Amino acid sequence: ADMEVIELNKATSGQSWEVILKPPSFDGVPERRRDPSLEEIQKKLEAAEERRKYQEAELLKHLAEKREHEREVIQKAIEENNNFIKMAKEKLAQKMESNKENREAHLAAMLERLQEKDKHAEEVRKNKELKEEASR
Amino acid sequence: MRECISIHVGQAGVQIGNACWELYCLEHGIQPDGQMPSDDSFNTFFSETGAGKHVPRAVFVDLEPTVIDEVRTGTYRQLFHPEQLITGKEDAANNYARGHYTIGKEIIDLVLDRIRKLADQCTGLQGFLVFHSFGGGTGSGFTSLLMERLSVDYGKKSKLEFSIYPAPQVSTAVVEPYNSILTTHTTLEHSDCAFMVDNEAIYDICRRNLDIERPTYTNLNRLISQIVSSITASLRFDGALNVDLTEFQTNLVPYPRIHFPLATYAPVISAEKAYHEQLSVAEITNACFEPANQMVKCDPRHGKYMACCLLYRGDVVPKDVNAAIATIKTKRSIQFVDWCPTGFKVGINYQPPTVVPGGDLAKVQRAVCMLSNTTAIAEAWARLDHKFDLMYAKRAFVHWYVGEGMEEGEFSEAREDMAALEKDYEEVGVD
Amino acid sequence: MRECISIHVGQAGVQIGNACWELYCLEHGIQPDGQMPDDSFNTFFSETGAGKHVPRAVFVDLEPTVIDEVRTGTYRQLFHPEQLITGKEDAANNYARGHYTIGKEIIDLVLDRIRKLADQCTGLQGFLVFHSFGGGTGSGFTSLLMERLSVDYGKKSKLEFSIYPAPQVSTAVVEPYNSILTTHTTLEHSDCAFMVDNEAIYDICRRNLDIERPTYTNLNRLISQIVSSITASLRFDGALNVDLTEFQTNLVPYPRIHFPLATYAPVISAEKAYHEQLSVAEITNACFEPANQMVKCDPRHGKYMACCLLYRGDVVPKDVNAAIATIKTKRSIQFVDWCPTGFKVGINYQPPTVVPGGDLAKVQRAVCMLSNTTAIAEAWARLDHKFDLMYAKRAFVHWYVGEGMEEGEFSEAREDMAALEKDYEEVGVDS
Amino acid sequence: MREIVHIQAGQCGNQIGAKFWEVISDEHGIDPTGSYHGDSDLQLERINVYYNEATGNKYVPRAILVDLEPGTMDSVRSGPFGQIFRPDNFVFGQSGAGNNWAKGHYTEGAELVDSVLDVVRKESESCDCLQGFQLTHSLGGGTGSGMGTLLISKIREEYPDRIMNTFSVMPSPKVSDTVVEPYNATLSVHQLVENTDETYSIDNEALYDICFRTLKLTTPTYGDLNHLVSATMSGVTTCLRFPGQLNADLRKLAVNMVPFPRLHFFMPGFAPLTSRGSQQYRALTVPELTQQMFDSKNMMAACDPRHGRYLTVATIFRGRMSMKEVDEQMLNIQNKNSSYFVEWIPNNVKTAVCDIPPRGLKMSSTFIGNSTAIQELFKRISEQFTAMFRRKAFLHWYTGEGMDEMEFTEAESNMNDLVSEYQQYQDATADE
Amino acid sequence: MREIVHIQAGQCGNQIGAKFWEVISDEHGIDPTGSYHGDSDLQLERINVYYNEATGNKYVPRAILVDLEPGTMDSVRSGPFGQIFRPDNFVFGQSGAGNNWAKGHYTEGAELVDSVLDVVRKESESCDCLQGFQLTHSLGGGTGSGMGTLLISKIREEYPDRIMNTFSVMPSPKVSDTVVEPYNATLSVHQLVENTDETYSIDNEALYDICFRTLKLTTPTYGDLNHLVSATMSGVTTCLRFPGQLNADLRKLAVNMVPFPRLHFFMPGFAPLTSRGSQQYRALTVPELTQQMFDSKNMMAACDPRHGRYLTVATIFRGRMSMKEVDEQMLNIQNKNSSYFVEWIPNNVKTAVCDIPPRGLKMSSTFIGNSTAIQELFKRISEQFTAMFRRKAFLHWYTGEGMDEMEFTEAESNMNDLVSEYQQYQDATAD
Ligand SMILES: Nc1nc2c(ncn2[C@@H]2O[C@H](COP(=O)(O)OP(=O)(O)OP(=O)(O)O)[C@@H](O)[C@H]2O)c(=O)[nH]1
Ligand SMILES: Nc1nc2c(ncn2[C@@H]2O[C@H](COP(=O)(O)OP(=O)(O)OP(=O)(O)O)[C@@H](O)[C@H]2O)c(=O)[nH]1
Ligand SMILES: Nc1nc2c(ncn2[C@@H]2O[C@H](COP(=O)(O)OP(=O)(O)OP(=O)(O)O)[C@@H](O)[C@H]2O)c(=O)[nH]1
Ligand SMILES: Nc1nc2c(ncn2[C@@H]2O[C@H](COP(=O)(O)OP(=O)(O)O)[C@@H](O)[C@H]2O)c(=O)[nH]1
Ligand SMILES: [Mg+2]
Ligand SMILES: [Mg+2]
Ligand SMILES: [Mg+2]
Repeated sequence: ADMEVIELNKATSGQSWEVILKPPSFDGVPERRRDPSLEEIQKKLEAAEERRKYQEAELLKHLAEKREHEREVIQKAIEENNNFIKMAKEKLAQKMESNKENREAHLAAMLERLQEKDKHAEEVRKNKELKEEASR
Repeated sequence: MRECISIHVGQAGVQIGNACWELYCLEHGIQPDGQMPSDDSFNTFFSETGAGKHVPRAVFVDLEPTVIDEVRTGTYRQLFHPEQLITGKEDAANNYARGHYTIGKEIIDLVLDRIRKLADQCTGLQGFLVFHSFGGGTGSGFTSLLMERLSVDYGKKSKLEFSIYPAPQVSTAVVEPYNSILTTHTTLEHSDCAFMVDNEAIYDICRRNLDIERPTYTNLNRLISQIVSSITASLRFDGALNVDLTEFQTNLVPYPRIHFPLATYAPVISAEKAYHEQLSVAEITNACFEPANQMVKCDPRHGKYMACCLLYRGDVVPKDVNAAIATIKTKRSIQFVDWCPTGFKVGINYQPPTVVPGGDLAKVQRAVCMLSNTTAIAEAWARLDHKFDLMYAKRAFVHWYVGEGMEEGEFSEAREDMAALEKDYEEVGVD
Repeated sequence: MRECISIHVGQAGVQIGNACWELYCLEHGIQPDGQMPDDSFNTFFSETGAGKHVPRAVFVDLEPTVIDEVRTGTYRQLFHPEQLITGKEDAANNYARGHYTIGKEIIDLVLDRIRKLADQCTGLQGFLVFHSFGGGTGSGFTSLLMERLSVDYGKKSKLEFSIYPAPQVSTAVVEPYNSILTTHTTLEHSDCAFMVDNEAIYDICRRNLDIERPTYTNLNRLISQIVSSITASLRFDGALNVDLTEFQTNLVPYPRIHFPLATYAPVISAEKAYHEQLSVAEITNACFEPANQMVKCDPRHGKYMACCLLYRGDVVPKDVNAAIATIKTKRSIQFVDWCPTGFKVGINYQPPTVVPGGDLAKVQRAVCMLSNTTAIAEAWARLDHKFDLMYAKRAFVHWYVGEGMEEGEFSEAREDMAALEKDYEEVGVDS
Repeated sequence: MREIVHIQAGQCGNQIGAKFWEVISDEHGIDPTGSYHGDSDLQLERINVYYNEATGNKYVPRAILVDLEPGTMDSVRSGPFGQIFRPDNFVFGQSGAGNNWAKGHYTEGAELVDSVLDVVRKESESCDCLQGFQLTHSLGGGTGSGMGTLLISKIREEYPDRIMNTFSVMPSPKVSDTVVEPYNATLSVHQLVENTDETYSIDNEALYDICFRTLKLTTPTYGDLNHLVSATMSGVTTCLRFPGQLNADLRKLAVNMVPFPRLHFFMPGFAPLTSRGSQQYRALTVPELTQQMFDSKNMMAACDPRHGRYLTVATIFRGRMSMKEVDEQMLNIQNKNSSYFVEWIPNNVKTAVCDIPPRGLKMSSTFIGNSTAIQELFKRISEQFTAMFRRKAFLHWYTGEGMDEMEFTEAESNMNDLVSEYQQYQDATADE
Repeated sequence: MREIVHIQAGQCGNQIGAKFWEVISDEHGIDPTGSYHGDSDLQLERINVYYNEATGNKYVPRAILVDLEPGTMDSVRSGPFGQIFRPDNFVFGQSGAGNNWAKGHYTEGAELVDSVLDVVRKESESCDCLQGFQLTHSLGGGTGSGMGTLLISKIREEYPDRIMNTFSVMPSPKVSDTVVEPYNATLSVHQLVENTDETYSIDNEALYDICFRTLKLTTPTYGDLNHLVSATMSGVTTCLRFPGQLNADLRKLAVNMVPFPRLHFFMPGFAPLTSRGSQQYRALTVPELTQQMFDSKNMMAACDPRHGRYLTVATIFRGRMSMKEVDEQMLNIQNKNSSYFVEWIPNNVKTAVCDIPPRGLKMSSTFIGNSTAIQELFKRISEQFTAMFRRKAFLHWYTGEGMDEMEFTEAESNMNDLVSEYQQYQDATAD
C-alpha cells in the first residue's frame, strides 16, 4: 500500500520521477588509481615491440645458420669428390710405375741370361782353339 | 549544448554503428544525404555544415577496409565525411595482442587526431560512446589502446561502452574468451559505464520473439540499435532522466568497478504477424522482470539490485507506471542491497519508438528499457572466465599473443583482475 | 641437354655397339649417313651444321680388325673417323697387356677423344661402358679407362654393360682370371653394372628363337634389344621416364651391390604369328621366371632389394599397376625386410623395333626388368670357383707376371671377390 | 590479407596444382584463356586472392610452376587449362633430382632456387596485401620434397611475417614411385614442423584405400587419387576465395586451428566421396554430410579420428541448404561424440556454409581437423624409415651429396617428438 | 699380330720346311712362280702372315733357308716350289756339322750365324706387326739341332718380346742309326725348355710306327714320314692362316696352351692318316674325326695320351660340316673321358672349324695337346742318353769342340726336371 513518489524533472519531450518502495535497511550511503601516463603507455608498447623484434631476429639468426649449413654440405661434397680424384690419381701412378719397373726387370733378367750364354760360347771357342792346332 | 562523440571499432562496432545511425536519422527526420526539412537536442549527436547538412559526431575505425568500404559506397556515404571513416590494410586476425601492440600502434595517432578535430567542434563535450566486440582482435585490442589514450587526452571526461559479449552460435574465433578477458582488464579503470550485449541473448530474442529461424548480424543489429536508441533518446531529445552522460554513472554506478548495467527491453514484436492489440504499460513493465527479455543471459534472482532505471517511450502516463510498479512489488521480491533504497528512477520520453521500414520489428505505441545494476551480471563474467581457464591451463593458443610481443604474465594479470571483479560482485551483495 | 657418352671397348663392346647403334638409327629414323627426314634422341646423337646426327660414342680396340669393319661397313658415314680408335696389337686375352703393356700406348688418345665429346655436352649425365669380362682389352683396357675417367670426371655417373663369359662361346682359358681382375679394379669406379651372361643369351636364342648354333650376330641382336630398353627412357619422352641418376638411386642400395639382373620379355621367333599378342600381366609375369634372365641364377633362392620395370609400346599405367599388385601378392617372390617399397616404372610409347631380316618377331608391347637380387652372387661364385681351381696351381699366372703384374694383385682381387660374396650374404639377412 | 602466392614443385606438386587451377577456374567461371564467363558476382568478389587481373578482361593465376625436370612443365602447358598460366612463371631445370631429397635440397635444387625466388618476389611485390604462400608438393620424391622445403626456408627468410601453407602429399607403398620415399618424407617432415604455419596432410595411403575400398576401383591410378585431392583442395580453400565470416584468410585460419606451434598438420575430410567416372549420383542430406566427420573412410589422411581427439575442427558446407539444420546437426555430432573433442578447448568446432556447390554435386561437406590421431601417419612413416635406416640402405646416395648421417637421426628424432607431443595432448585432461 | 718369320735349318729342317711351303702355297692358291691363281678371298685375307707381297702380283715366303752343308740348298731350289723362295734368303756353309751338336752350336754354326741374322733382321724390320718366329729342324743332327738352338738364342736376344715357335723333330733308332742322336736331342731340349714359347714335338718314332703299322709301308722313307709332318704343320697353322676367333695368332695360342712356362711341348695329332698322293672317295664323319684325333695311333709324338692328362687342348676341324655336331661330339669326348683332362683347368679344350679342307681330303681334324704323357717321349730320350753318358761314349766328339762334361750333366738334369714337372701336374688334384 505504501510508495513514496519524488518528482525529479519536467522537460519538453520528457518527465522523470523517483519511486521509493522501501528505504535502505542500512543508512549511511556506501558501506581510484591515476592516470595513466602517456610515457607509461609508450614504455609498455615499446617494450612489447622490442620483444616482437627480438623474436623475429632469433628466427632470422636460425634461418641464417641453415644457410651456413647448406654451404657446408655443398662444400663437403666438393671436397670428397676432390679427394676421390687425388686418391685415384696417386693409386694409378703408383700401379703404372710399379708395373713398368717389374716388366723392365723381367726383360733385363732374360737379356742377361742370353748374354751369359754368349760369354760361355766364346769360352767354348777358346777350348776348341786350345785343342785344335795346339795338338797333332 | 552537450555533445557526445561516438566511436565504432572493428566489424561489430562499425555494423552496430550503421544500424544506430540509420535509426537516429529516422528518429530525427534526417535523410541519408544529411538533409532535414527543419527540438535542437539532436545537435548533441549531429553537427551542421555550411551546406545545411547534418553530420554524425562519429568516428568509424577498422584495421581492415572491407566493412567500412561498404559505409563509404553505401546508402549513407553522403552522411559521413571521408576523414571520419578510418581503415588500415591488415586486420588483427582475432588476436588482442595484434590489435593492441602490433597493428594498433600504426593507426592510433591518426584516430586520436580525428577524435580531437571532432572534440574541437564541441562547446560542451560530455564524452565518448565506444561500440566494439570483446571477441575480435580490433574490437578487443584496439579499443583498450584507444580507451587508455582517451583517459590521458580527456582526463575525467565520461566514457561509456556498448560491448558485444561473445556467443558460440555466431563466434568466429576459438580465442574470443582470451580477447574478452584481456580487453576487460585493460579497459576497466578507463570506462565509466559499460552496456554489455550478449550475442546469445539477442540471438534468442530474434528466434523467439521475431520468428527468425537463423538470425543474421543484420537481425541482431536492428534489435541492438533499439536498445541503444532507448539509452540515448534523452541525450538526443529534451528528456528528463539520463540527461547527460554523467547522469548514467550517478544513476547506475555506485562503485567504479561494478559499472556493467543490465538492459531489459520490451516489447519485441514481429512485423510480419496478424493485427494485435497494443501492449499496456503494465504488460511492458512486467516484461522488464522477465529474464527472456534481457540483453545479457543471467539470473537476477541470484543477485541483488543496486540501482534500477525505467526508460519509457511513447504513449505513457505516470499514473499507469506507478500502478504497474505497485503490482510488481506485491508479487515479486525485487531484492536490493542493504545500503540502496528499493526503488526506481523512471523517465518517460514522449518521442515514439521508431523502427526501420521493412525491418523485423513491429512499430509499437509504447516501449520500455530497464537499466539495472544487478550482481547477477557476474554470471556472464564467470562463464567467460571458465572458458579462459580451460584453455590457459594448457597455454593453448598463447604463442599467438607472445609472438606479437605480449608477455604470458599479462594473461595472469588480466585473469587475477577478473577474479577480483567476481569477488567484488560477491562482496557487494553479502548483507 | 642430358647427354650420355657411350664407350665401346674391345671386340664384344664394339660388336654390341654396332648392333645398338644400328637399332637406335632404326628407332629414331636416322639413315646410315646420319641424315633424318620427339627431340630426346639428342641425348645420344649430336648434330652437325649439315643436319647430320652423330652418335655420342667412342669405339676403342687395341687391334684394328673389328673397328675396320665399322669404318668400311654400312654405318661408315655415321661415325666421324676420330671416334673410331685402334692400335696395332691386341691384349692377347691378357688383362695385364690391356691394362698396362699395350693399353698405356692408347689411353691418352682415348681420353682426349672423350674430352672432346664431353666438351659438346651442356648437361653430361655420364658414361655407358660396353665390354666383355674375358678379353684382354675388354678386361684390362676397361679397368684402365674406368680409373682414368674417375680422375678426369670424379663422381660423374659411370654405368657398364658387361659380357659375362660362357664356355660355349669362350676364346680363352684365362677368362676367369681376366673377369676377377677387371671386377676388383673397376668395382670402386662403377656406379651400376648390367651383366649379360653369354650362356643365358645363348640358351634364349636356342630355346626361344630355334637357333641350333647361335653366333655373335644372334647374341648381339638380342643384347641390343635389352640395351635399347634400358636407354629408351633417355632417348625418348614417354609416359614415365627414368634417367641415369634414377637408375642408381632405385637399383643400388650399397655402393658395392651394384649389379642388377636384366630380364626381357617377350622373345618370340620370326615364325608362328599366334604366339602373340601377350598382355602387360603376361610379360610382367615372364620377368620373374628364370628362362628370360640375362644372367643364369636362381632368384627363388635369393631376395629382391629393388625392381625397375621398363615397358615399351602399347602399355597403360593402369595395366602396369594391376600387374605389379599381383606380383606383390606372390609369396614365391621375396623382398629384403629393409625395403618397404621396391618398384620403379618406366613407360615408352614406341613398340620394340626389330632389325630387318632378324630372328625376333614384331611385338606390340615388351618389358625389361632390372632387379637387384642377392641371387646374382651365384654368378660371382661360379667365376670365383674357376679362378680358385687354376690359381691354386698358379696355372697361366706367369703370363701376367711377365707383363709386370704381381701375384699379390691376384690375391687382392680374389679377397675383394670373397668380400663381395660375403656382402650379398649379409644383405639378404633380416635385422 | 588479399593475395595468396601459389607454388607447385615437382611432378606430384604440378599434377595436383594443375587440377586445383582447373577446378577453381570452373568455380570462379574462368575459361582456359583467362576470361570470366560466369553468371554470379560472388565468383568475382574475392577473385584477387588467387588471380591477378591482366590487360583487359583476363584473369591470371598467381602461380609459380617449378621442377628440376622439363617434362612436367610441357605436360602442364598441354593440359586443359595449360594456357591460363603466366609463361614467365614456369621455372624449370634440365636435370632432375633423381628421387633424392639431398639433390633437391642441396645440389640441383640450390642451383635453381634463386630463379624461383625471383619469380615469387615479382608476384609478391605486386601484392597490395600479401597473405602468404600455398605450396603443393609430394614428400616422397626429390624436387617437391627436397627443393620444395628448401623453397619454404628461403621464403620464410624473405617473408618472415607471412603465412606459409602447404598441401603435402605423403607417400605410401600402395602407390609408390621410388624405393627411398621413407627417407625423403622424414627429411621433409622435419622441415615442415619447423617452417610451415599450416600443412594439409594429403596421404596417398588414404586416397588409394578410398579408391579401392569405397569407390571399388580395383586398380587406382594417380588420376583417381587426384580427383579426391582436387575436391579436397577446392573444399579447404572455399573460405579464402568466397565472401564469409569464418577463416576468411590464412592467418585467421591458423589462429583458430593451431593451439601449439608444431601441431599444424591437418587431417582433411570430404563428403560425398565420388569416382571420376561416377557421373550419377542424386543424394546427400545435411545429417548424411555431417556423419562423415568421424568417418575414418572419409579422411584424406590414413588415421582413424576415433583413435585420437580433435583439438580444433573447421567444417565447410556447400550448396543450397538450411543453416538451421547444419547448426543442429553439427551440435548433435559434438554432443554425441564428446569423447573425441578435447574438453580444454571450448567451442573448438567452427562451421561455414557457402551457397555455391562444387561442380558435379548439389551438396558437399569439407572437414579440416587438427586431430591427435595424425600421429598414426607420422608413426607409419617413422617405422618405414627405421626399417631402411637400421641397415643404412640407399644411404650412400644422400651422403654422396655431402649430407651426414646425423641429419637423418635429427629428422627421425624430431618426427618422433612430434608424435610424443600429439600423444601428450591426447592424454591431457581438463582437471585444470 | 701379322707377320711370322720362318727359319729352316739343316737337312730335316729344310725338307720339312720345303714341304710346308708347297702344302700352304697350294692352300692359299699360290703357284711355284709366286702368282695367286686361287678362287677365294679367304685364301688372301691373312696371306701376309707367311708371305711378303713383291713387285707385281707375286707372293714370296718370309722364309730363311739355312744349312752348314750346300747340298740341301740345291735340292730345295730343284724341288717343286724351289723357285718361290727369295734367292738372297738361302744362307749356306760349305763344311757341314757331322751330326755334332757342338759343331752346330759353338763352332761351324757360330761362323755362319751372322750371315743368317743379316737375312732375319731384313725380314723382321720389314714387318708392320711381327708376331715372331717359326723354326723347323731336327734335334738328332748337328745343324738343325745345334745351330738351330743357337739361332733361337741370338734372335731372342734381339726380339725378346716376340713369340718363338718350333717344329722340332725328335730322333728315333727306328729311322736313324746315328748313335749320338740322344746327346744332340738332350742338348737341344735343354735349349728349347729355356728359350722357346711353344714347341711342336714331331717324333720320328711315332711317324715310323704310323707308316709301318697303319699305312702298311714295310720300309718307310723320309718322303713317307714328311707327308705326316706336312699334314700336321698345315693343320696346326690353319688358325694363324685363315680368318677366325680361336688361337688366331702365336701369342693367343701360347696363352691358351701354356699354363707353366717350361711345359710348352705339344703333342700333335691328326685324322685321317693317309699315305702320299693317294685317293680318297670316303670322307670321315664328325664322330669319326673326334674319336680318331684323340687315339694313340693318331699322335705325332710316341706317347699314349691315355697314360697322362691333358692340361690344354686345341682342336681344329677342316671341311664342310655342322658346327652343332662338332660341339656335341667335342663335349661328349670330354664328359666320357673326364679322367684324361685335368679338373683344375676348367674349359681347357678349345674348338675351331675352318670351311677350307686340306688338299685330297673333304674332311680333316688336327689336335694340339699339352699332355702330361709327353714325359714318355722325354724319358725315352733320357734313357738312351744315360746308356751312353754312363760310359762317357763319344764324349770326345763334343769335348774336342771345346765343350765340358758339365753341359751334358746340366742338360740331362734339366730334361729330368721337365719329366718330374709333368708327373707333378699329372698327379695334382683339384680337391
Ligand atoms: N552483434 C554483432 N556481433 C558481431 C558483428 N560482427 C561481428 N560480431 C561479433 O564480434 C566478434 C568478432 O569480432 P569482430 O568485430 O568481427 O572482429 P574485429 O573487431 O573487426 O577484429 P579483427 O577482425 O580480428 O581485426 C564475434 O563475437 C562476432 O560474433 C555484428 O555486426 N553484430
Ligand atoms: N655377346 C658377345 N660376346 C662376345 C663378342 N665378341 C667376343 N665376345 C666374348 O667376349 C670374350 C672375348 O673377349 P673379346 O671382347 O673378344 O676380347 P677383346 O676385348 O677384344 O680383348 P683382346 O682381343 O684379348 O685384346 C669371350 O667371352 C667372348 O665370347 C660379341 O660380339 N658378342
Ligand atoms: N722327318 C724327317 N726326319 C729327317 C729328315 N732328314 C733327316 N731327318 C732326321 O734328322 C736327324 C738327322 O739330323 P739332320 O737333319 O740330317 O742333321 P742336320 O741338321 O743336317 O745337321 P748335320 O748333318 O749334322 O750337319 C735324324 O733323326 C734323321 O732321322 C727328313 O726329311 N724328315
Ligand atoms: N596423389 C598423387 N601422388 C603423386 C602423383 N605423382 C607422383 N605422386 C607421388 O609423389 C611421390 C613421388 O614424388 P614426385 O613428386 O613424383 O617426385 P618429384 O618430381 O622429384 O618431386 C610418390 O609418393 C608418388 O606416389 C600424383 O599425380 N598424385
Ligand atoms: Mg575485422
Ligand atoms: Mg680382341
Ligand atoms: Mg746335314
